Amino acid sequence: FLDTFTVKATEAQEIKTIVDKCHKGNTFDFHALSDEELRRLEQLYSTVNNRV
Amino acid sequence: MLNFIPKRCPSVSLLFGKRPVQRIEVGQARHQLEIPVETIEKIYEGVDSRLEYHNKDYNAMKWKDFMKLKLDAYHLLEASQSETAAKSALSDLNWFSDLADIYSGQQTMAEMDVALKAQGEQKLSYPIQGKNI
Repeated sequence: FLDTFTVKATEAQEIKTIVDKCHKGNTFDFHALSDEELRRLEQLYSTVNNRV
Repeated sequence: MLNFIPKRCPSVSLLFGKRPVQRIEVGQARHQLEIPVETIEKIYEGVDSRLEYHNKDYNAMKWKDFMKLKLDAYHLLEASQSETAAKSALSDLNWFSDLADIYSGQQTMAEMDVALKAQGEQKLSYPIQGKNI
C-alpha cells in the first residue's frame, strides 16, 4: 500500500545523494550544470507528484 | 448627370443652409435620401464661379472633381450591375494578422504573468518512507 501512495526511500536517497546536491550548495541555484539525466529527474517529478 | 450646381444664394435657392440637411427623391419610385449639408458644401469648393448658365442660376465644377464624381458613380453602378463585385467597399483589408498576433500575445502574456504569482513555492512537505512516516 505505502509503496503505491508514498514515495520510496531508495528513490529519495538516489537523487538526494547523486543528483541534487552535486549541483550547488547554499541555495541549489541552477541546473545547466548537469547531465542529460536532468530529464530523468523531470520524469521522476511526474511520477512522484502523480502518485502523491 | 450635368455639371450644373445651383447657386446657394437665397435669390436662387431659398433656404439652402438654414438647416443642416438636404433631401432628395431618387428614381421612378422616388426613394428618399438625406445628405449632410457639409457633404453638399464640399461641392462649392470645387465650384467655379466664372461660369454661370441657365439664367445665371447654375455654376460649373472643375472638370477634375466633376469627373472624379462621375467615375465614382460609374464604379458604383457597374458594381451594382455585376454579381461578383467586391462587396465591403472598404479596400483590401490586411490588419487581421496583426490583430490575431496581438490577441495571442496578450493571452500568453497573461498566462505567464499568472504563474509568476501562482508559483511562489515557499516549501513543500513530501511524505518519505522511513522518515516522514
